[PDB]
Amino acid sequence: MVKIRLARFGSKHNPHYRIVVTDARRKRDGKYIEKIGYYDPRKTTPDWLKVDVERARYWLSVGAQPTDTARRLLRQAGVFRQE
Amino acid sequence: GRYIGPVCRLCRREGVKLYLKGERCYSPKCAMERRPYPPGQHGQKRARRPSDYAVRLREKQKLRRIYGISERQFRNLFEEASKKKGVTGSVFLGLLESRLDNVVYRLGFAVSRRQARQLVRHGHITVNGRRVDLPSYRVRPGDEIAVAEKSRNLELIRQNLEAMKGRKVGPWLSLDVEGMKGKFLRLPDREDLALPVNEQLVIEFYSR
Amino acid sequence: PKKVLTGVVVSDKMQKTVTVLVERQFPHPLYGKVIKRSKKYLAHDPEEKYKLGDVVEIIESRPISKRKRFRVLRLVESGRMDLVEKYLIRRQNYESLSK
Amino acid sequence: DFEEKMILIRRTARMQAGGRRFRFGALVVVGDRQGRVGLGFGKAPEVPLAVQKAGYYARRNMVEVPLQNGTIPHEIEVEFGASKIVLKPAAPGTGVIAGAVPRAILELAGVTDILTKELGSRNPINIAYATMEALRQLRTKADVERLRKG
Amino acid sequence: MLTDPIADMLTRIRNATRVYKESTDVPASRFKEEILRILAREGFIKGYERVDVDGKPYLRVYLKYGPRRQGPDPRPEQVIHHIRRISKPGRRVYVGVKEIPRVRRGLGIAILSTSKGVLTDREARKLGVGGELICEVW
Amino acid sequence: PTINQLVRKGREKVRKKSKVPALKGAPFRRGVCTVVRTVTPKKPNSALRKVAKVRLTSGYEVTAYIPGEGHNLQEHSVVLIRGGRVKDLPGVRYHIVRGVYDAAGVKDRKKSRSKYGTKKPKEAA
RNA sequence: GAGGCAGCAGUUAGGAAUCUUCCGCAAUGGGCGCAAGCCUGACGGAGCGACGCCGCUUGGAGGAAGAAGCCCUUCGGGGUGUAAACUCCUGAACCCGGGACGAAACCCCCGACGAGGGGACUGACGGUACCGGGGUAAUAGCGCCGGCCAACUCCGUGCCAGCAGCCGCGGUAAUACGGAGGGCGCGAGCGUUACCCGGAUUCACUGGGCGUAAAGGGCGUGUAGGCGGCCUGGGGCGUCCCAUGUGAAAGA
RNA sequence: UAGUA
RNA sequence: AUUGAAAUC
Ligand SMILES: [Mg+2]
Ligand SMILES: [Mg+2]
Ligand SMILES: [Mg+2]
Ligand SMILES: [Mg+2]
Ligand SMILES: [Mg+2]
Repeated sequence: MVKIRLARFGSKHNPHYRIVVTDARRKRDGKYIEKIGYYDPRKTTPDWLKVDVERARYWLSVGAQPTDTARRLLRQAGVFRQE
Repeated sequence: GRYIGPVCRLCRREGVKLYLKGERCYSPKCAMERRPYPPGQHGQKRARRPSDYAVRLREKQKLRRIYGISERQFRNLFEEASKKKGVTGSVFLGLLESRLDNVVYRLGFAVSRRQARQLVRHGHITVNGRRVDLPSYRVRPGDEIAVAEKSRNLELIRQNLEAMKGRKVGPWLSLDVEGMKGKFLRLPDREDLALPVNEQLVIEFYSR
Repeated sequence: PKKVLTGVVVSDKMQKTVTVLVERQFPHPLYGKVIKRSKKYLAHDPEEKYKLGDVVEIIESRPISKRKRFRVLRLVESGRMDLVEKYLIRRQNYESLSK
Repeated sequence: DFEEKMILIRRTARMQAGGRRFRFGALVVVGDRQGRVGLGFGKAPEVPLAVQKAGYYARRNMVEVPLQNGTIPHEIEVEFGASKIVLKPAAPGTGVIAGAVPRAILELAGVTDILTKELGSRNPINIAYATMEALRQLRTKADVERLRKG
Repeated sequence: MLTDPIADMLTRIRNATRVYKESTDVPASRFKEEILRILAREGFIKGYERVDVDGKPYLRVYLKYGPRRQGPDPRPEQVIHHIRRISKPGRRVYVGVKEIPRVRRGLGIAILSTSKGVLTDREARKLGVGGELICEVW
Repeated sequence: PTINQLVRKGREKVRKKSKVPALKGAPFRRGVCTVVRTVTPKKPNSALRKVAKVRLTSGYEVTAYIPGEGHNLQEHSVVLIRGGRVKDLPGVRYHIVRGVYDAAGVKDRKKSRSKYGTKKPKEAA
């Protein structure tokens, strides 16, 4: 099963995630198939969240379950919002 | 941490009065008035034709000793300036001149770089409102380097801000005297400072 | 694309199979000079149709044997017993290279 | 007048009947730091006349250094004996990067931006001489226009 | 047998010019003719012209020198200071437009054979091609 | 050589060898002393120069040099070795490190105290 | 019969040398479950090492034709030295008060188990970071001073004791040894040993050479191989040019 | 014979 | 003792 999900970058007490698609069986910070956004949980920047949403829809379309928190953030930038 | 020990004492040795002791190194002695020579048992002894190394060394000591900064810190700054776009010696003087602990002193909030450092560590100085206590901080252009509202009262801030009532300020800086705050307008050009030091010998000192 | 190599047949002393010498030339990684280098490939010949001195194209294939992995695609030209001879001496030269 | 620097002084020795007998060799450059340098190697019983003597010779021995903003027109290599000097143009900010010998000739000519390598035998005399020939031999667009014109 | 004609020529010119001769025969080829035009066009020589010598084609070459000169040794400066094979039969040198040499910050040639034909470096650069880097003159 | 030759033979890389088998590179090695002779040097020198033969944890048995003024070393002493030639003593390619194991520091040593291995004193200090 | 830490800790042994039998599943990720949840030494943190990189403290401004002591002294003087003393100033440490972001989902309620809306639970780090109040002049060491290489004088010692990267110092006047004073260089570091690239165009493609310096085979014949005159034509393998694909992220 | 110009 | 020594009384 392939996943949209969060990879930890940044540093210590400086979490920074990259919203990535990957094979579920890979380690967390290992090789991903595609970057599709990033996220700063401390919102220390005006732009602490961003998502290429045409691409998110793509993968969802070919079956890729997001983590639960991957999907929260996906929502905030309305990946799932219609009409 | 930084130098600490006898000083207007290379207001000797480097041969030229360095401004290190501030108000005294201005007034019959940066001892350079009373003793214009190298320290120790051999100070006034017959000079020796010195090496194109000894020359290059001295010069970089001189510059480094003016601003009070360490060799570790100095050497990096320089390295940074070689890899940087533009004629390298000036740039370095530029970056050297953009250090808080020295802009504070250029604005006369203190009389000495040594004294001006202590004001930065000890809190009494701000950068656009926010308080800043790193003497190494890179003031960029457009910043406002103020006194601490809670520190205006102090005898030393007043006495010093006072002697600046008349005084002029650097071309790349300004200074609202009664609002106890000033401004880094731009980074200076080699032309703007009159430093007792040929910068190209410094470049050359670090090319071996 | 399945690689197509062209060389010469230097052996048909094998059933449904031919040894095909293939040369190649290039700049030398450090010293500039264009050097030659060459390789025999065992190529499949189901109709024992090609023979000594044929210049033939050769193609990447689904493995026929241990070390057959190419098939004779077409004839380019017949004759070329010079190249064959050229080979064959280099081989017989090795005889007085021993101890 | 010019500014004049001593590269090198050495003591030599001939052997005579009971006892050795010294002598002093002096390499000196003079320059106005605007594309006129000269080299002199003068020798004598005592150092100062060697130095003074060197000075004199160096002014008899001057060169066209066609500067181009603290640097030089192009690259030259020169072999003088088994001494090779290579000279390369540099941008401002670079400096005079060479060993004592060619630095002091290049500085006093009025160069501030050059790249060099001392190659082969690095004997100062012969290196110095090579650098000069190297300078003596630089050209500019003007000179080659003139030459190739006819 | 004569292993490199182009080099022989490049050398006949080196040799003659160094005893300040006025002219030099070289046995004639088309590729030899070509290099000579670029040479002539950039004013390193005065020029060339075919001839026959003992039934057989040579290209006479008219060299060119500076003015007679001042002090001890009044020999002219030399218009061709440096001429030098690069590609050679024992080691061919080929370069693409991106790697074409700039002889002597500008003041120098690099004759250079391409599919657009024999060309100087700037010619070739502007035409955007590379090739067998024949030689260099300065 | 001709290029063809260079293509046939290549250039050969230069491989200079260790000046010091304290084996496994190892910046130091452990010894047990064996003999503590006194050695006369050479060339234009004379003095009675202090030495040890040392059985190594390398399996090596080698002559090393005791630097400093006086020492406390004998047939079973047990030392650290750092390597460092002497020069006056042919075949003496290593040094004993003063201040580790049963090798003493150096008493009343005031200047190069870090080498010689001697802690800071307490006179007017 | 049982067993297999090259999982995390940790024990031992070899070794110049390499850590806590730590807190937490709160975050991210993984597995099973419809879910609540259960498991995860993956992980997120804390602990120990100046092992590396960066930041910062050991004070700031006054302060004598210049104290004492210690070093030199042609006995007049010179040095340590504005350095201390001492005068005002600031206030690392430390005490008090307040005190985080990292966490909004899953889940429940409205809606339709969707979209969208609402709601609640949850912090190992931690009572830490950061803010405010109070407030003490409060750490300096290591290497070096014959040349290369920045820095010199007095004693001691006499081819001794010892130094030494290389050249080389020491035989009663030693800037080279050992101590002193002083000086130079770095500074919470400074030295040393080992290993790598460098300088070394000293394996030389860039970029070397062979009469006498290391180096022409004792001479031929010729095998393979390398190399190949002038002109024209075909092919387009070498070579050149344009598009396009690839060249993961991290790094630079 | 040793060190030493 | 002799030159700093080795040798030698
Ligand atoms: Mg020492
Ligand atoms: Mg090399
Ligand atoms: Mg012979
Ligand atoms: Mg033959
Ligand atoms: Mg001796």
